[PDB]
Amino acid sequence: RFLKVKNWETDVVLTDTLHLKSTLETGCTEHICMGSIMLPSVATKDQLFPLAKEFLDQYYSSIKRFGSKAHMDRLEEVNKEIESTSTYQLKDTELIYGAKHAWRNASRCVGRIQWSKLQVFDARDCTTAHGMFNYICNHVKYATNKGNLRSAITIFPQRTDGKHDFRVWNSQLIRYAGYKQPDGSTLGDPANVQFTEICIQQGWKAPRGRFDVLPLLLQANGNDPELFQIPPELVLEVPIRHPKFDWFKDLGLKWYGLPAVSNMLLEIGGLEFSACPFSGWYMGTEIGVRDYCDNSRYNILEEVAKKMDLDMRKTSSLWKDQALVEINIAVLYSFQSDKVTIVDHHSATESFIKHMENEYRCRGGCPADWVWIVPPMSGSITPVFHQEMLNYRLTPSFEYQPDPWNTHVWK
Amino acid sequence: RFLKVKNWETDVVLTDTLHLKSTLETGCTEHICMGSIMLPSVATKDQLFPLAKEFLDQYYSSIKRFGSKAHMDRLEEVNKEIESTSTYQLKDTELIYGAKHAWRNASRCVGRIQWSKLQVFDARDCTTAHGMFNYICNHVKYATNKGNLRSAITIFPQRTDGKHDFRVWNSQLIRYAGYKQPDGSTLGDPANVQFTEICIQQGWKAPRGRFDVLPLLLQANGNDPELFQIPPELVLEVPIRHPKFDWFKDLGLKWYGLPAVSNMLLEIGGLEFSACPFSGWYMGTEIGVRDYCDNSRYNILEEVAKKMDLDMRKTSSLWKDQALVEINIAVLYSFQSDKVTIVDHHSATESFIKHMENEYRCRGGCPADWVWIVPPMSGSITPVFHQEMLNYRLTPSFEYQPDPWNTHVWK
Ligand code: HEM
Ligand code: HEM
Ligand SMILES: CN(C)CCc1cc(F)c(F)c(CCc2cc(C(F)F)cc(N)n2)c1
Ligand SMILES: CN(C)CCc1cc(F)c(F)c(CCc2cc(C(F)F)cc(N)n2)c1
Ligand SMILES: C[C@H](O)[C@H](O)[C@H]1CNc2nc(N)[nH]c(=O)c2N1
Ligand SMILES: C[C@H](O)[C@H](O)[C@H]1CNc2nc(N)[nH]c(=O)c2N1
Ligand SMILES: [Zn+2]
Repeated sequence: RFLKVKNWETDVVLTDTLHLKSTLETGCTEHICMGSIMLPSVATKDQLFPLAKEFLDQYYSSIKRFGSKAHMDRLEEVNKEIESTSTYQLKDTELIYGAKHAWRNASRCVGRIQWSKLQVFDARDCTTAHGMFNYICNHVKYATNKGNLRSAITIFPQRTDGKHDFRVWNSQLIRYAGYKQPDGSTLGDPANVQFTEICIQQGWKAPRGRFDVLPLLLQANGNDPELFQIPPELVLEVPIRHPKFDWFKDLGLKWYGLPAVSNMLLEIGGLEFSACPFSGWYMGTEIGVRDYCDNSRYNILEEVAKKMDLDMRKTSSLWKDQALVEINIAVLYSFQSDKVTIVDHHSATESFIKHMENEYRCRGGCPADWVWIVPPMSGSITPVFHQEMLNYRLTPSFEYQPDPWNTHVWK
Repeated sequence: RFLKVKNWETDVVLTDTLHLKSTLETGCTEHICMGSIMLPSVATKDQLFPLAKEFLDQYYSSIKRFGSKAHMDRLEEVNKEIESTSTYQLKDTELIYGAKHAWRNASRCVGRIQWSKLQVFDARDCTTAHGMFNYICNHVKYATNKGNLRSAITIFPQRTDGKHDFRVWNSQLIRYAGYKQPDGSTLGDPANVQFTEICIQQGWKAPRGRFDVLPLLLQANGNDPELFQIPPELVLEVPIRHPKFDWFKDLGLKWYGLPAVSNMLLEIGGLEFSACPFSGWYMGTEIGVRDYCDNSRYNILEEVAKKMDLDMRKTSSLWKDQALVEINIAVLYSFQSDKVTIVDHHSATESFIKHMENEYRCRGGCPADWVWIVPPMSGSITPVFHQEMLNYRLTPSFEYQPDPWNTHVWK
């Protein structure tokens, strides 16, 4: 019941007891492991109070005030409010604690060594999509910090009934558009082709090019979502050049500095925050490997290998691999030269092992999803490849949610 | 109960019903996924007959003779023999069927597209370590086929009581020795340092160099294991050169052509075969990435990067990654130029997806362990990265077993 995980590079053994506190379910059974399924799968007042009590019990235990009167009263105070309202409201300090621990508990996130330094923006007084725009703009400006990126999250009002939901319809705050061509090909980011068409459907005048920063599509309190263009001065972008190959600039590649996921759901003491955009900084491989070299994304291995003069006839020339390393040297070099925060998969994975050691000592474990933690290139020359990881679901948490354009009853 | 797995590169969906036939347990629960734990964890006559019946029921169903008289008699015949002997003996055709399906069911094996073309050598009449040597020698010669490698397995007598076990103490038939130095460093393969010392303890005159092919250490019917040197003409080796870098030959690297695991246990209808060395051919990354570049193995990224003239000061120069690709181009190129069978991770992973499609149609699924299937470099530019895989344990199977030098009551 007190499980051991081993590092097979260093022979370090850590003991996990935190998984005992785990509540949610993983999708796996004794007879089938679903560790590689990508997206495994109202709320009544009866369900709400154990979840609030559970959350408050760990909140007061963390500020070294577990079981005191100020605890019990808050416990009673929330009990009474759930009786009277069939929901309840977090104190500001509980919101900050909750959001930081949703990130701390995100088993697929390799960046969690920084989980305690998260800037929480309370947008729970917001009522209009224009207000969301204003908040998201302030978030972007703050998080970007002129390239000295800072972790942040902005938390819009919690779900109530379920038909009054705040949603950022964008999957990320800053994403490049994707347009299907007449000849079937795709310009820009193929991932966003559908969302790009939703913005056009709502009146976005697309500059039909490569790296067109999409507009924000914001839904307030269940209403129809509204388009807003982020002031370009707030969208920090990095032109991608190589420290050796001067033809690399002529590729005309660039990326945005700020990774900021906006489609996920934050759960805190049973309260659901449907719009909670959060941002950090990139690990290079997210751009260099997946964004640029996924077959169904920008898919630039072809052109980079052509310009590298590579034996592209055979599979075993490893021309794909060789061009992949150059592309990731270039992403990292471009970001660093522009003083835009970025971490390489070697630095980030070493930090995660050091993070894991901290969490096993002062917390009893660290839920971790190996499938997502190991980088998409050079896996085994990073320390996380050789690290056994227990995956389990703790709360507060970030959860997936349906895309709003399947759920939303339009007008 | 009829689960779906998706490919996120191609949007192909397959439906798994084979997991219903699964019997063993995975280590995961509804509350904790152990998909990244490396080694998760006598036999009575009551337990034996359901396992025999289960196996025979699928054997006759596969030669299109399920439930016939020849089935029922074999069923009765094995029932009677388990009553009378508290164990039983497989027909030759059942041994071949069993061994092929142990490989077919090996969820961590990416090479399984070839599972039906396995050459099974029945060594169940063997009685002495000298006899094992003779059989293993014939296996090596056959499997090597002068570089045109052929899949094979040699099956020594099944376990009976448990103190009369046949064991190949070697983890693989052909492995390089590893010697700890006076200054603490390691010459050769650090993985084998302990086993290398066991061979010296038993009288092996080590040529204390790099790539010293270890001797076979063979235990027959529970007796003390005996040393045998494989005739060097049977050990096919590949000197590693690069198609560009002529200094690469001066690295003095080489590897053996034949991967042949010898420490695992084959389970067929409840019968345990403790010595069942099996061989195929290498995927390049096994050598180029793990053998050569694991920190706790040969660990040659340092020297290769030095000779490549690489910015080794910073982590984010990706000098490790860049040297890793060159090393794997070289392994592949050297093997192919010598006409020694080898597959690149691009060819092998594409074959495994094609293998998966075959198994989902004509079998209802394919147990697969993503953590092991995805190659240790360039993961996401291979199709298996984007393939959801269900892992579950089917039988016949290859299982891990304790190393014999912890179990063996010596003389
Ligand atoms: C500070 C720098 C950060 C880095 C370097 C980082 C890195 C990563 C990476 C590489 C992934 C893999 C998922 C993918 O490849 O798309 C990931 C996932 C994730 N990140 Fe982090 N991240 C950072 C900050 C944050 C912050 C501030 C939050 C929340 C406040 C967060 C929440 C998450 C979540 C919830 C996931 C998992 C999504 C899922 O469950 O599928 N990250 N991160
Ligand atoms: C024919 C060419 C073959 C190729 C290219 C191949 C490739 C691989 C690779 C890359 C692994 C990953 C494990 C590691 O990295 O050490 C593996 C595992 C494995 N292979 Fe295959 N293999 C082949 C043939 C065979 C054969 C003939 C058998 C049995 C008769 C077999 C049985 C296994 C088993 C049981 C494992 C998993 C060990 C475990 O459960 O941890 N393989 N294979
Ligand atoms: C399969 N795809 C669609 C999953 C989508 C997806 C969902 C997530 F929750 C998620 F975090 C990511 C990583 C991007 C990312 C986010 C952050 C954070 F600060 F915002 C930092 C960072 N470095 N990278 C991707
Ligand atoms: C963590 N380590 C110690 C696990 C050891 C280990 C156990 C195994 F069963 C296993 F198959 C391997 C792969 C080697 C291999 C084997 C074969 C086959 F034909 F023999 C073919 C191939 N290409 N590669 C490694
Ligand atoms: C099929 C598989 O689950 C899927 O491709 C996963 C694999 N691991 C990943 N890991 C990260 N970090 N990001 C991803 O999108 C994925 N995709
Ligand atoms: C911790 C982790 O389970 C371990 O390092 C695994 C990861 N995946 C692997 N995959 C393969 N093919 N071979 C391995 O040895 C490993 N090692
Ligand atoms: Zn699992």
